[PDB]
Amino acid sequence: GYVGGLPKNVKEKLLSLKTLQSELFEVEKEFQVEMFELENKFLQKYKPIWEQRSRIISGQEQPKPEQIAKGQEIVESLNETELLVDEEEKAQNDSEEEQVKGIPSFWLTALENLPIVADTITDRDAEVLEYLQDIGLEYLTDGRPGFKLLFRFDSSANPFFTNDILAKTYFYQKELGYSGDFIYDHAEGAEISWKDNAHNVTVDLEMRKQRNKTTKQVRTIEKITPIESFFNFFDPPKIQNEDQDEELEEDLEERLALDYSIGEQLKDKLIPRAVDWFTGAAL
Amino acid sequence: DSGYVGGLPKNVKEKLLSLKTLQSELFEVEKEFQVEMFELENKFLQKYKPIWEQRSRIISGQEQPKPEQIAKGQEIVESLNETELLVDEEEKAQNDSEEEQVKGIPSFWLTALENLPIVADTITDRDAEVLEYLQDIGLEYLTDGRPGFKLLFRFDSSANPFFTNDILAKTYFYQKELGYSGDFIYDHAEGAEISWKDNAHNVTVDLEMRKQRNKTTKQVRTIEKITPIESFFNFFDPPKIQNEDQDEELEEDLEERLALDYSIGEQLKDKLIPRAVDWFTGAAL
Amino acid sequence: VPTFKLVLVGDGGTGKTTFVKRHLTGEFEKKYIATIGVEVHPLSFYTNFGEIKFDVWDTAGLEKFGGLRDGYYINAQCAIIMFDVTSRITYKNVPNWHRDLVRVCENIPIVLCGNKVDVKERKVKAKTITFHRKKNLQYYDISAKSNYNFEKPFLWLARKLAGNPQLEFV
Amino acid sequence: DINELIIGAQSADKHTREVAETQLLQWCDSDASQVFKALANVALQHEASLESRQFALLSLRKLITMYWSPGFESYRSTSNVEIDVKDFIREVLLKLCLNDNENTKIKNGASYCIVQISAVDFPDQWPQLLTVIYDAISHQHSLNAMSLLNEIYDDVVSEEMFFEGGIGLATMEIVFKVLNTETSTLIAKIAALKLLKACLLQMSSHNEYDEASRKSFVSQCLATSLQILGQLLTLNFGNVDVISQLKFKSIIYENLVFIKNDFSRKHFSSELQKQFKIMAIQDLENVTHINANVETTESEPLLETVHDCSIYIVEFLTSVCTLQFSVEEMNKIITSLTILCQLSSETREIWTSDFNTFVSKETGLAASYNVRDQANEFFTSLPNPQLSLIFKVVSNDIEHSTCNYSTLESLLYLLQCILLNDDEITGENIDQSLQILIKTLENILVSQEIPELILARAILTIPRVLDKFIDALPDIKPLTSAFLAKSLNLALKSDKELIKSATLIAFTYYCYFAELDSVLGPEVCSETQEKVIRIINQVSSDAEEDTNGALMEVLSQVISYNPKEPHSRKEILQAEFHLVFTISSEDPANVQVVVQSQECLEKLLDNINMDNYKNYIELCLPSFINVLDSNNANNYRYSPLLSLVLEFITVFLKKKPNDGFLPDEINQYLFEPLAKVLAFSTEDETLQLATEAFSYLIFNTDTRAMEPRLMDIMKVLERLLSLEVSDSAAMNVGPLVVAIFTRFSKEIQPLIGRILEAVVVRLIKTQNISTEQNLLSVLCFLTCNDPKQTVDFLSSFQIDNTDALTLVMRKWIEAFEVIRGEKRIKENIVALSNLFFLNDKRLQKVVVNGNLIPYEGDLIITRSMAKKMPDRYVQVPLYTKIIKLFVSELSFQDKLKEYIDDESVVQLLVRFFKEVASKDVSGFHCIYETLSDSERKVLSEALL
Amino acid sequence: SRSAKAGLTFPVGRVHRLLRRGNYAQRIGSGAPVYLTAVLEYLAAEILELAGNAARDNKKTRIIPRHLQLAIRNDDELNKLLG
Amino acid sequence: ETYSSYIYKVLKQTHPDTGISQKSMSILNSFVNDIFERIATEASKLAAYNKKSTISAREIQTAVRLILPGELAKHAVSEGTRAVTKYSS
Ligand SMILES: Nc1nc2c(ncn2[C@@H]2O[C@H](COP(=O)(O)OP(=O)(O)OP(=O)(O)O)[C@@H](O)[C@H]2O)c(=O)[nH]1
Ligand SMILES: [Mg+2]
Repeated sequence: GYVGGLPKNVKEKLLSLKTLQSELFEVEKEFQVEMFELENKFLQKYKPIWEQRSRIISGQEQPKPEQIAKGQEIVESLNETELLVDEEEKAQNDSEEEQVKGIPSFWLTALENLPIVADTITDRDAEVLEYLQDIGLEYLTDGRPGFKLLFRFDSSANPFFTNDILAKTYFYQKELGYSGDFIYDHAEGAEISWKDNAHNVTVDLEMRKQRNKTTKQVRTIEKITPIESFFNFFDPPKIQNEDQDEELEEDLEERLALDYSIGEQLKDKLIPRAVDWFTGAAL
Repeated sequence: DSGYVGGLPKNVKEKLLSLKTLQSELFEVEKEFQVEMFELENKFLQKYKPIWEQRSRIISGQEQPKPEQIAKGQEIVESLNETELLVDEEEKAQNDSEEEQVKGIPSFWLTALENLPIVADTITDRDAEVLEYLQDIGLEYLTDGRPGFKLLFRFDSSANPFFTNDILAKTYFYQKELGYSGDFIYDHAEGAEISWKDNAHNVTVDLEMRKQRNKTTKQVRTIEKITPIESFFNFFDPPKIQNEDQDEELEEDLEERLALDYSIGEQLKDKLIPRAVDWFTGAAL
Repeated sequence: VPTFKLVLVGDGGTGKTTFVKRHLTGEFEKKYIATIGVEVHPLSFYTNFGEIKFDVWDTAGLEKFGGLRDGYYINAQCAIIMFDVTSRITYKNVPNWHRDLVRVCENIPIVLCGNKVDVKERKVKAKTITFHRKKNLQYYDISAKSNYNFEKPFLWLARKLAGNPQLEFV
Repeated sequence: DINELIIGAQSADKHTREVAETQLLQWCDSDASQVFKALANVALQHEASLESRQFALLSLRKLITMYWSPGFESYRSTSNVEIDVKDFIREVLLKLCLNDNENTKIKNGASYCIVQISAVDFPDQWPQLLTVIYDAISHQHSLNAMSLLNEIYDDVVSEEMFFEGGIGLATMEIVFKVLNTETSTLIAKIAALKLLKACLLQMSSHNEYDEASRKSFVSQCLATSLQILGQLLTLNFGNVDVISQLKFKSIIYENLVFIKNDFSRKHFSSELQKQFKIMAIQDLENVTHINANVETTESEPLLETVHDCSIYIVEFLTSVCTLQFSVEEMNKIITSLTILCQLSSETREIWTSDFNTFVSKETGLAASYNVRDQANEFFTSLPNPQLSLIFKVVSNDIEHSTCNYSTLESLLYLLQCILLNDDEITGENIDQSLQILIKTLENILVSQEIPELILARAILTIPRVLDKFIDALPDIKPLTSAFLAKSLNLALKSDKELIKSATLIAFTYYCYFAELDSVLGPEVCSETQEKVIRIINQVSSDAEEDTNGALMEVLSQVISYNPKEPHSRKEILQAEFHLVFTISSEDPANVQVVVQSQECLEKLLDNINMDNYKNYIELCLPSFINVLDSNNANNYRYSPLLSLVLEFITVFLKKKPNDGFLPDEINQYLFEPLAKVLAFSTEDETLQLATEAFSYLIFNTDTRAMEPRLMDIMKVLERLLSLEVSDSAAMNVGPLVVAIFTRFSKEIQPLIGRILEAVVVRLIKTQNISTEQNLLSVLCFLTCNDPKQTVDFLSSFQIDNTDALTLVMRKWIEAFEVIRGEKRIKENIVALSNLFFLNDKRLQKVVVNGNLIPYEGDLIITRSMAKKMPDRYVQVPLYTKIIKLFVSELSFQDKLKEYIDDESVVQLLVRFFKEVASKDVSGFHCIYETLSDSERKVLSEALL
Repeated sequence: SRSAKAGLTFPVGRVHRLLRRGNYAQRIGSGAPVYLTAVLEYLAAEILELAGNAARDNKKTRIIPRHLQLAIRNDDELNKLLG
Repeated sequence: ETYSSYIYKVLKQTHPDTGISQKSMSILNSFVNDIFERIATEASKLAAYNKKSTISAREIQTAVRLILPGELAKHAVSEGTRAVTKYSS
């Protein structure tokens, strides 16, 4: 206020400061570009490890004795003596061990140990996610910035939907959000091709066979009613803001806050740290 | 669930051990990622230095705006809302001789700091007296030696009556290993010994002096007392550890002081200097 | 006895209520209580040629209290517009009050009074007082404490309404 | 239902009016639409009395603001007003406003409502309004529609919607079309010219830098308006409806002056200025000849309207007065003005009957403004080449009209207006014309046939002739002397008050353009003063309105010529004082008379000397005492002359106290009435002035002469502390108590309890802060005098039958937390030292509740909250709290005693602690045990 | 914090800084701001109390500036303090 | 200037049920700052009158007493003394 009330030397100097600030903003845009290049470069390194651990969890790949031992030193140093092997466990025969290829409910347990996302999981969701095979992440390079999440399910043995891979996308605004970071903007996701409404865990099913009292026709009814589930992660809030969606936009903003918290939790903790969360040591 | 963990077969147990190994390898990859980010951040600091230098010259009055920069500032003002900067007719009637009687921005860095939420609460009026002579705040990244970032506070010895140091600096250090989340974790900090002109001008202690014909010891002696006091310049000379006292007393000391010190340093380095103009005007809030 | 409706109108705080109160009882009043709505006070003057009587409608000068204010002007036969010489805003409010009076009753005689002249701090003077010269309405400088020009507005109005320029009060 | 409401709400009786209004607002809150529609029906029906219809429209206008749309700042909720009812009311209001059948009161009410509705709706939500208005104006020349549009322009149209909105271009097109139609009746052209005035008023808030969309529109509209006005001025209408022709001319010239003043020079070209100048002169001449038709008295307003139109014509000529005037058009102007500036028989009769109105108009304080004032403006404004020519014209016409007693007065007034112009009248033959002018003026003075007003105008205008031409007249001094003497002699011989007052004002002008003393010589100046005071005496018997102010101004001028002391004349000074006193006391409430009597009286007392002080005393003082006694009979109600009297009583007492004490005559005169004023009076200003006067009197009168009235100064102190006076009056005590202690230093001691009782009783009663320290400073001061005597009174004195120490010690030391100011604070330290060193057991042990003990809880205890959690305090003894306060300011500025033994607050109080330690160790140690460690240290380190 | 130590909610530091900006004295007593902070928190308490009183006089829980104004109306000494 | 959160706290402590608008906080804060400035100016007047030239509890109690009406002033002084005592303890 009184800074403006000061003589025009003050206004001209602070105008020069604002010009320099715009120059800082341009340089900071270029800084953001360079960084996004750098996280993309190191995400190309991140991806092999995540794929390898996912293949191990799904049972498509087996560990190696060197990996086993070096994990042994790592566990001994961590003090997490729960993972240690015992002679009683060694007594288990190969036939007993091979009854399950992958780790039973690995990702289920990891998400249950995860603070907030665990609340979204229902019993039917827990049953379904046993068919989850990977969680993948990607960066949006073309056009507007953002990042994408992906999940993999064994649709061949999955009795709930035919979707082999489901992808969820996150978005940021065009210019630099203040404080040098990006602020959220609306997200988009895929639609799940449920095999049937009974197996649709996002829906509760009612079966009715009726003879209409008015028209006296004979009909069989299949009825649908959506319910909350971990796959409400998909079908995200439609748009950031639109004229026809305002009444929806209330819940859209609320669910956007919740979904961005969930996605940030994923991106920071679960994908980079999955084993400790499964074992609960990350708690 | 310990019962479940015991229930896992042996085979799944070596699988989990290998998965822990994969997490560790990801930890080393994160270390390399952080190294690359630190190098590129230092490069961009080098890119930044001239524009901070130019705005510092403007702040001190050493440089005058040139009408291209004036016009660019005006058109930026037209964007958003900064109409405070639009020069009115009354000021154009003024002359440089009248205006240049005050050179630079009065208390630019003082108000910029006191606008910063966490840091302002530490600045007493006695501290604020020195900050009036603050004209520059620079950043330096400890690429050489132990990793960290160093904060620089500059003064004019011929102007300030408090100390003979033109530049006062604060240092932060990180550990050689990354944190669990992948971010850097801190090591004990260090601060410079300010070359105060006199103990009376010292701001971080309180003195008492007195003369006694001491009957108890048959001594006609003079006594001087020095007592450390709370002050922003206690931001320097951060605490250090002595093992026996470290276990009992300095455990709580590191629990409290280090957290506040690191938070203040992070707030300064990130929020303040990159938007020093906005923090000065409060637009960065 | 001829009786006339006089609507005393003018900005709030300016002296309308104490002026009527002193004409009614003779004693000044220091403190300010804002009038709400209107009070009607029947005045009287003893004159040559006989008797003059007024019903004075003292209106609230504050818009928050001017409930149904213009409805008080309906049968007004004369009016006084009072402003205050020490507060220029009350003088700039004058043309609006005059227009409101005219709109309801077009051609009644109006007298404009500058109250509280008995202070050295007057902020508007006869030089700035020009609304009269145009609209041709009489103007007096009065005060309620010192009773300067205390009866002249009523005297002028009674002369105008009775049509008897030799009328004078006793 | 609505009908009895609108009847009751009109009642004068407070009860019925209030109940009807409240029922109306309640009903409108319940269902707005029903009430709105009922009111619209009442306003619509012709069967209702016109008062009811006016009330309906005015109340509806009020109710709209609070129940029509939330766009209003007021919006009384529950406003069920559907688009159905709003459209019905929008219809009804236009049907009322535009109907020629309706009374103008109904049209005005309806327009007043339409203007309110337009406020929130005009350019966007009610588009039919302008369509109907423009249709009516353009196709029917409706006067009602033009008046409604004019109100809309006045109250709701704005700059943005005038220029960028559609309003401006549409209106200007409509107006120009209405003025261009030959068939349009004259009254319609007048209404369209008023609407043009409104459009020009909108356009005036413009600047050369602004948008071209505004700038080009303004330029084109001004060009077209000038063309149309120039074309209109060529029309003639003959004898029919001359009043409307005058109004038509009047509004045309009003528009022309607006365009001339409020717009750039490029919008109203110089050549157009010349053309309109010619037409303006011709219109002036024409308007003069209707003024001969005025003699028919066909309509009474004819003379009034002629003057009103001529005001605007002369104002336009004033605006273009920098244009060159040819000789014949100056002759036309002068002839026309001499016809116009001629006094009416009515004004002539009024001035002859009551000279006070003449004086008020001549001195410039009359409220009226007329064509003679505008002629003054015209001649005052001319530049030199025009002024030097007009002066020759008017002076020549004065010569030829000397035989006529009709036009000569007007010609003299015109010359007067010429001579008030600031420029120098210089020319080839002004010497000759000037000599003839002074000769004819002298003959006007000599002649016995001259009517009153011509003589008065000549008396008033000779000073102006001498003043303007003081360098051209070779013998200015004898001319001035002879003219002044002749005017004064005529005024003395005449029996007309008007000529006397004219001569007094002319004397004021001579005092303005000459130093009378130097030009006349001392004896002639003295005789002039004698004559002037005689005339003032004669005139003053019948002064009213501004005549007292004018007399006081001329008396001020007389006083300024008084000779110096070695030749000063006693009786003229007596006469001057008598006049200033008499004129002032004849009109005591007139503020101008009071202030001018102030300058006059200070001038008289400016020649004051100790060598002649007694004379002034004996001259003035009895009259002032008469004023005091005459206000005493009236109970000292506010009369500002009494105020000025008291002020100059004070300053008169301050003038010559070069002797150690003022002469006892002043005491003998003033003391009784002035005390009679401090007693038996109840007003802030009168007591304030009387107490400053009385305090100054005491401040310089002899104690030995004053000892007899010492009980009277006691009564003054007591009654000024008595609650009969307001606390505002009580605060003035300081100077008076200081004065009495100066002048009764030793005599006051026996009566200090009578001092103490009054000071304490006001103390405990008052909640005014600035008051109580003043009383407490005194109570401090008493103990600095002697704490023993003070306390003996304090212990003996009681309120509510309790010892005053129990009242005083607590309240004084409570307020010692807010007592401030070094000296005052020193007075406290000395006071406490006097107490502490008196050291009676009361001082050792009386509880002064010095320490707070806060009520529990960190919530903030409001006044209401204090009713259930009041704060609490600790009853520490007197010495405890006071020393805490001491050491506290030491902070802001017996083992210790052993080491102590080895003018300013700090120096002052340190000895006290040294003296305390030297005289009461046990108390000092006792207090030490109650002292805090930080205070103990500061006390220690200050002593060390 | 110093406000908590003083038993006050309102900022002692901001009060001290506002006092500093006026340069009202050459050296400042630590009692001045704390005391004043309490005084102004008291004024806030009284004004607010009357404001809630008015809000309920408006039959509701939510105060807006009109209701602050009626609060000032409800207590004449605030009426003369604030105008 | 912003005392918003502390205004909220005082409101709950004096009226837990009550709400308050941001503009109302701005107006209340304006009152607070104006009264602060008048009190501080009177305090500076006192500090100028006496060479002491130091502002502590005393001049503030004086300024509050002079400026605030009696019943407001008494409890304002009460709260000032309460806070000073609580701080000093
Ligand atoms: N000094 C002085 N005070 C005056 C004079 N006339 C009125 N006052 C004071 O001004 C106030 C009179 O205002 P009111 O008559 O109450 O107000 P109003 O003009 O009727 O306006 P509302 O009550 O708002 O309708 C009182 O405080 C009087 O003491 C005057 O001639 N001189
Ligand atoms: Mg009133």
